[PDB]
Amino acid sequence: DRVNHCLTICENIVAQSVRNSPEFQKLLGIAMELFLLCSDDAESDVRMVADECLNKVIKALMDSNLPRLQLELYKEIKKNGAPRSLRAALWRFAELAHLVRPQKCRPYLVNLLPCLTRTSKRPEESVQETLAAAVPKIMASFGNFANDNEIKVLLKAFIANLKSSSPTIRRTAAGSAVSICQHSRRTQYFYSWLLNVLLGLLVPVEDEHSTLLILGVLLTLRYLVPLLQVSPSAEQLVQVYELTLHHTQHQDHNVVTGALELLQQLFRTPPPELLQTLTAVGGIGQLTARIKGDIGQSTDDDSAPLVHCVRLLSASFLLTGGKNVLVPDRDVRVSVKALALSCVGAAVALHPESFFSKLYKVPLDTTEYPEEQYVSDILNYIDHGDPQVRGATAILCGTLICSILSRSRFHVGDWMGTIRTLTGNTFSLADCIPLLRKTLKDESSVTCKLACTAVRNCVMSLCSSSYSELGLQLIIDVLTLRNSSYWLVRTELLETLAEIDFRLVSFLEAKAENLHRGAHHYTGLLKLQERVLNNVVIHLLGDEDPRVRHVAAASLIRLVPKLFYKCDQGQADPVVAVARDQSSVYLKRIYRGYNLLPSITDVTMENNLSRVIAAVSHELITSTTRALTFGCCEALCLLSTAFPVCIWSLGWHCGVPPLCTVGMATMILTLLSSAWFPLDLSAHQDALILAGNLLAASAPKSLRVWPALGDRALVPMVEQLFSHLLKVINICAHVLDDVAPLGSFYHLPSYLRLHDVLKATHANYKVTLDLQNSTEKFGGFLRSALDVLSQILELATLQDIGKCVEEILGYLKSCFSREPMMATVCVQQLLKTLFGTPGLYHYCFMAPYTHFTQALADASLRLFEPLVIKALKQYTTTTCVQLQKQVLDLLAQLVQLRVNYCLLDSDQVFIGFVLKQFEYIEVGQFRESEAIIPNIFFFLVLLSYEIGIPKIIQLCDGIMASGRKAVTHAIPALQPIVHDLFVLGKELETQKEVVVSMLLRLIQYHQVLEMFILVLQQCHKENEDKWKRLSRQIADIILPMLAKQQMHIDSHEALGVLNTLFEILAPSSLRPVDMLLRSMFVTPNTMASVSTVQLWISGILAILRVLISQSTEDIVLSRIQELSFSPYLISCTVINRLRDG
Amino acid sequence: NVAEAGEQFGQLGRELRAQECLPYAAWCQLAVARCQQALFHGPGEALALTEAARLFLRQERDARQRLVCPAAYGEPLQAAASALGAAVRLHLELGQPAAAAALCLELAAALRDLGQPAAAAGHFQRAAQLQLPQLPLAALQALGEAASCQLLARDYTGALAVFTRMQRLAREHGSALGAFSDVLVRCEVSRVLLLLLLQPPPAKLLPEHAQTLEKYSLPEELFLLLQSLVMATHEKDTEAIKSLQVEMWPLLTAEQNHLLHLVLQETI
Amino acid sequence: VVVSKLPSHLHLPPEKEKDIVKFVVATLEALSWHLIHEQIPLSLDLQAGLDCCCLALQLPGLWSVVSSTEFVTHACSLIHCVHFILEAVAVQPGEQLLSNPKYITAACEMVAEMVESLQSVLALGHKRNSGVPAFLTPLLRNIIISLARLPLVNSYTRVPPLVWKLGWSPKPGGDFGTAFPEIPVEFLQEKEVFKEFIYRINTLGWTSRTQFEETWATLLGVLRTQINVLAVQAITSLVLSAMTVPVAGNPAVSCLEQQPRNKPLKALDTRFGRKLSIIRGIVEQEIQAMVSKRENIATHHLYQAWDPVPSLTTGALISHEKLLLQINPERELGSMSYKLGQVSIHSVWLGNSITPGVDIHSCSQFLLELYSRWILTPAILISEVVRSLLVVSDLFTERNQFELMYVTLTELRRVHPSEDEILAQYLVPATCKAAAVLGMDKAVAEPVSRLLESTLRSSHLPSRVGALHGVLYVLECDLLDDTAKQLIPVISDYLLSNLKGIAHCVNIHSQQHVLVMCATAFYLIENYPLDVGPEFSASIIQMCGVMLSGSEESTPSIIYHCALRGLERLLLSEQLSRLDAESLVKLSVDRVNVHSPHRAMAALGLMLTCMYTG
Repeated sequence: DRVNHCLTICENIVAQSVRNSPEFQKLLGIAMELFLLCSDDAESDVRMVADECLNKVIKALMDSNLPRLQLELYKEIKKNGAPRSLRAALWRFAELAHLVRPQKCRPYLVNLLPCLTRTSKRPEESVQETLAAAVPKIMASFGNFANDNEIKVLLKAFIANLKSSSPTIRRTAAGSAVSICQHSRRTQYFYSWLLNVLLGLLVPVEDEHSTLLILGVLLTLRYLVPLLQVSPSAEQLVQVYELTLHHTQHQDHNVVTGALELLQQLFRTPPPELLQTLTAVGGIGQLTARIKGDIGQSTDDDSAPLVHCVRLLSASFLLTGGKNVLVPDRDVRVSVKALALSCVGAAVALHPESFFSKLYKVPLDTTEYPEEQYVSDILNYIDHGDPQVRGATAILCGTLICSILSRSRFHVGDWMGTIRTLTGNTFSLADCIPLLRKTLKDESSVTCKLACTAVRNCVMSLCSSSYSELGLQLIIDVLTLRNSSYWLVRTELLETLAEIDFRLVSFLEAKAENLHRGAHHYTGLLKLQERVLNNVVIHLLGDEDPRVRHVAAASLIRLVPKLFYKCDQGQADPVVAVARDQSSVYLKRIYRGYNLLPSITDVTMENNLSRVIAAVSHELITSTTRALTFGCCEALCLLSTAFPVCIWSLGWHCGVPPLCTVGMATMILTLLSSAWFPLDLSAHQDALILAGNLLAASAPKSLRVWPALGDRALVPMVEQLFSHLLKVINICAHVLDDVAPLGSFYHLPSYLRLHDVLKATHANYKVTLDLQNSTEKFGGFLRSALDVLSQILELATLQDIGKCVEEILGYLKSCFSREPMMATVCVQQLLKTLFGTPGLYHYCFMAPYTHFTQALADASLRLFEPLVIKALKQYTTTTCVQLQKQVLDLLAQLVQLRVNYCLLDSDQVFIGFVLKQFEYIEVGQFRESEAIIPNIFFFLVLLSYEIGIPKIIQLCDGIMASGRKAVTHAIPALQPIVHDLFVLGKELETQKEVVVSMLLRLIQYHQVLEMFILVLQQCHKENEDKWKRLSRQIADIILPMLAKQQMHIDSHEALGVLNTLFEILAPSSLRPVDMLLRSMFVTPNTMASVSTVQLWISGILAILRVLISQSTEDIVLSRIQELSFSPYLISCTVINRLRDG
Repeated sequence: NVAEAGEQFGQLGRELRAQECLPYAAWCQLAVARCQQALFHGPGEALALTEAARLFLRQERDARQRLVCPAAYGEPLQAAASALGAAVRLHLELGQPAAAAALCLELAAALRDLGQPAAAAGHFQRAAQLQLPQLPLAALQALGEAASCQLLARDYTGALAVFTRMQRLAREHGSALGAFSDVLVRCEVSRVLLLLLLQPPPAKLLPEHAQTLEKYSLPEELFLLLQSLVMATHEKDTEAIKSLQVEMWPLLTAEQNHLLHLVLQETI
Repeated sequence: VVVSKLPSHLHLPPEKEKDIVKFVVATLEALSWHLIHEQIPLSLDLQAGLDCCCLALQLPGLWSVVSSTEFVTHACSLIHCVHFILEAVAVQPGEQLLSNPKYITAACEMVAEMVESLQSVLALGHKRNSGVPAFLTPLLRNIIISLARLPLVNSYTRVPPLVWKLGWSPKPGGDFGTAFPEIPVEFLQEKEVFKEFIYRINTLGWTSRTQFEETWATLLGVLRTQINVLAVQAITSLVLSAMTVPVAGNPAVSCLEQQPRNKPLKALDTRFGRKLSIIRGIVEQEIQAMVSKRENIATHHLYQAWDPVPSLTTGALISHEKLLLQINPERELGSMSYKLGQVSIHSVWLGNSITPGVDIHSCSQFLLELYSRWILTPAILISEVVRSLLVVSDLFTERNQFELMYVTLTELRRVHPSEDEILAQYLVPATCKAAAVLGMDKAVAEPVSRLLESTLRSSHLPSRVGALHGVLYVLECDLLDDTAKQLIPVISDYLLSNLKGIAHCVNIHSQQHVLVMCATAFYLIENYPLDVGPEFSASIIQMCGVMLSGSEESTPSIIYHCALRGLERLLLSEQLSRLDAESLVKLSVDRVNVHSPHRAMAALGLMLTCMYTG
């Protein structure tokens, strides 16, 4: 009776549809109270029905009355009563924390933090579990409004729990402390503060420190390590290092695992200053000014600290210093051995010479021990019995070979000669390569996965080295393993092949002679690109796990550009192919579906893409099985999204409109029309994306019923898809309106099963609660359907939609509240239509040199208003960002068309909310102010042609003069200001000079240089005197900026816009070469740092190209001769004292 | 009335699949398809017919692939042939050719998989006739597998006809563009070997064969070795071919090596 | 090859046999050594060595030589060289084929892996096959089958490797290292290990008769319903494994023997017809070198194409040139397999005198007793046991067996419902064949006629195929009653209505329905001319005109050779008149000029035989 009571009360809430009413608010509040009261009984079924009706009323009431719900939730969170009810209300408030407006954020924070400390003090276990789940989402939603002392007292409250005996409360305090300081206000200052506190807890280690607290502080440090990337200094990190090097030899079975976990995750993703002090020769000396022998601590000279680290770790845990013997499992645990091997593996990966060091610095006790051993029996642990040790040594030998072949520049013989002269170990890399081969054929799955990760770390460093033969042997020994009894082994095999460029593999095949035999004297070719592409990846699309099919599609996308099919009309040999690959790196508004550009296009990418689509489509057509059709539709949707069919149109062509191409639309348009394919959505939405792309890619050839299409043989296809799409959307309408059943699916007996599946998945969505989800079937399906309808509707016309606009708008009147991001874009695109709208001398020298010389030769020279009002209210109530951007683009396109502004016929509260957003942008409160602000400014400047432009300039100056980094906020704010003021009387001139002075303030950034290109291109057309004066001003501003290295031209696109500026600059401005040589012959303050050298040389290149192009030779020789430019400017001694200094 | 009977027969078919007998489960799938033909459905009757055909070809695979038995004589081959004929006829009444072509491709693969190549080549050429306007890459792949069938059943002049039809189609749709280059490479090697195998008179010699034998009287080593092989065969020089095959073995696939061995036999 | 059909002065001498098998060892060692230390030998040298080894293991005397204990090293050398050659064609580097000394234990596993390869790699038309160069698949298939019946490995390879997965390992010894005892039956109550065992006894055949009684007793020890139906299929295969004619049980040198239902011809064997037989023998020898399917033939030599029909106690083998038109027209030329019409009731009426190396009599009697106890049970086992008795009923040498067969099948028709088309198609040829061995009396002929008249109106197509085979079996030899022949010409209306409808496009409808349909049609034209009107003969000559005048992908080559062999069978008999012959002459002179070679060849043989009747 109580279960039926809570259920019929939930029904009485959800059946209201009478919102924004005070008695409705009171019954809603008391209903929320009794709902959380239904979840307090000590029984399973009543708690479950309470949980589901509470999640139902939360998610169904999330649209209209949001903050009353969270107000009641906070009012029950403040009670601190039963553990179950507090757990439930707290995790639901954490999941609803990111739906608040930023206006009411600070009262919720100042009301929430004492109860946060109260639940932090709670000793219930699952309360600590939901606390660890709840804190990071809250402080991601609420962090950037808190002052420093509030975060400090929060951190002190969480640090006060680090002495407990339970591991759950320790993990909660650790993860919550790191999660608060990650988001807080100034993350570097809080990192330095927390390192200070957590090392103040471990002031000198020659004391008792309550070893549970040691495990807790090491877990905090393990969480704190990946985030370090006033600043935290290097002495703090070397104190962390000496801490975790002391705490490896403590007598406990848990503190050694915590210490090795910290050390391993420190060596994996290291902080860079600690990295430079660790790889240094003397190292820690410059920072201060089972063991039976002298290892030598990490403060002596002439030996890197990683050498002592590897020596101490290996001599302490996994080796006996008398004989090449395994240490038993009796004294040391085996997960200790696995963690120690991963630690020493990453320590080899940073500095490989440590693996060749003698483990004992002094020869130890020659009477009892005849020989000494090095750290070379570390690779004797493949023969260890336990799995996850042999794979640890597999990963060790893999990263060892990769760190040798990338530490030294592939000069293996000289490097091994230096080491063999220094240290006495006889060791080559073909003594662990057969061991890494032997591990790949082992029985258990975990050692196979670890050996496959070893090949992933190892193989493309191997095959481009002098040991490429063993690299081919490793590729084949991996290739035999596509059919083991695990999904992780399969996805790891298939992720090793997506990091092999087969141009180098084909070169090594053609160069090899007797490796085509291999074992057992085979005869014939060894077609690795065919035995990999056609046999492993397209075949492993036919697995049953969607994990393996999805990662197979990802590996196809990565394997397209590196295939090298034989005898293309571009790259012919393999050596021309690899030379092309390395030369192109080192040496040099319609929807998303279409384009109208001529689009000059690569050739071998067209051949590889046509080959791969021929193979995938051949497997899609003749698929005898079931899962292969989903696995190929995923891969074809992904090959259309990565490689566009409007850009790579000659790749997808299969002669259907032969002579911009349709491609394989017909097979897909059959595949949707069946009755077994739309039963699952996880490939049905992908097939809708592919059908939309393959019908949209034939636009600009075809266009010049559906009279704009122009090609009659294409007409019904679109019709079918278009009709099918409307049917699908009608189904989704009848999901969100609980109504049992042109676009109509009443008589069609296949769509009723679809409606059943959608209703079941929507019930599974309404029962559980998880908001920020990417893999959402029904929402993702509505997104893909509306996306493809938007893409198709650009080909429509008023004769095509003029009898069907009202039912599409009626369908969009319902499905708005589910996913309004890609739902309003359908309204935008529908409103668009309703108003009319090769021989290695060519590749390595000659073609780039003629590009360069041609560059220098050129360088010498009316029903929409309910949905509209609903969208405006949805924008004023939301916090999701892409929704805001899309509503602003809808308003931009609506104001571009000459409509009256009767949408705010009474008030202007919309622009008041816009300026209130400007305020929280300017102080820095807003979480995702980046991708919303240029659309706000574009909307404002589009409004201004009837609010005056100086208000926009004042808001821009308020953003600029007091705010955060300009490359996200300030520059894209100024961009539509510039683009819609220069390109499109005296007051305009004053705004022009104010805007260009604001541009002059920000010259250090290169998008500002793109803006300045637009400036000079517009003013050179108008008047040449103002052009010349402005070029003189920008030249004598910009040249001492280049001289003192204060320009950020580190990017190549930055240097490109700098060179196009010096092309577009007036020649009369650079006509005296005194400033062009005073800013040329400069020396930086310190060229020890890399980016200083890069900015210096990029400035020198940027002026040297002008010295080559714009002026001649005798002029700059006379200009040097009149000045005193000494040739000893950068002597070898000068660079020596600069790299020292 | 009839939907509950269709769901009952489907449940019976799933139960018999779990029991794994499979003539009777496909017979209940024919009952499903007939009950859905009693109403006006379209594709679901085709789905029931195709699943019955999948079960029949699975049972004959279990009776000749997994069990190469001397007593089996192909009863569910005939049953799957009748059911899939009804399925492709329902598709042709509906108007969707690509699905029916996929069904005939499945028939052709299951028929080639038993050691009976002639009807496999016939149904492959039917499935490639059913894909001529729509998907010419599918037509070329069906014709290539048809050529391998007719080369298995030793209708060499049929393989010559289907190879010159493949080169005609890929030239007409190939500007080569992509995989059409792979088609041209395989067809140009096998049409040369299939012209040296059966040496035609100049009366029946189509002008396309005159073009290829004018070109001969694609990778470089293969073009050079095959051009030398045309010269060594029109010379009729034995030791030339005996040393040419040992160099030409890895550059060709299996069936092209079968054609080249047939060339070497019919000059010796 | 040639030693199979020569007189006794030209057979090989017995003293040289050791040297010949040593030469086979030597040429396979030369192939292996040249694969090791150079490039490939050639296609000619490899095909020569493999052909010599296959034919050396095909002969009885040489196989008895290689099965001795003095040459065990030579047999291991053959296994190692053949597995090395097969792994040096289809096994790419870093892959496998599928996913007491030491060399004997290597060789037994070698042969077992090769037999599972024969399941997987070396079958024609397969996907996995596509690396082997397709002129080696019958050769390597026959050499693995003929190698796996060596007494070294036969005790090993009949054990499926699922037993070697489980814990079964006795101690073998038979003067060989591998002389394993027989597999215990408690494992065989699993499904997949019994599937591998029936596969081994299928593709391996048998040996000296003790192995036959061993597998017979264990297969009866098998006798959940999946196990029963698999045991029924295995027992059909095991009883049919003694029907293979020349060496009696080896799948290498043999196939299912067949008896002709067509009579020996009258227009031949005169002073004029012998030259015509010579000319047709040459033209059909070249046709069988072109069109035919090499199931008997394991090499590339074109001069060998034989037929398994014995003399008629079974006598010698008939040479192929003596049987110019004896082969039944239902058979695709050269394919040697079960096709429902292997035995003719002529043969069992005159082989065993009844007119209205293993004892298979006791095996058949036990099968009848077990099946009659199983009939009087789920439907799957019932349908498959009716198929079982339909298959195995060719072995029966007593009329009482067919009498109990007929009464059990009529009772099974009485007790089973009529909504079972699968049991109907397995039932109708068995019932008409049981009627065919006995005399065609009134209470015999009336229910089978009502049965065929009902089952021709079905919706299931192999029910129609079995109906036409029942039509064929009732029209063979029994002098049909004057009331019994009155229910014939409804089948003539069936022949007209289903040859006029598939006149134009033939490949789309079916492949064997139309084939056996016109086969029984030609038998009806031949053996009962006066029963049906001659307008049926004129209409079927015009319908076969629409048959042969079609395009190449309209009427396939098997239908072409079937219809042409049937029309030539009609011409060799003197039953037809002259105007039908003249229409066939104008048909043939129209159809010689088609550009396909073997169609032109057989039409040229037709135009040969047109000008030899007059």
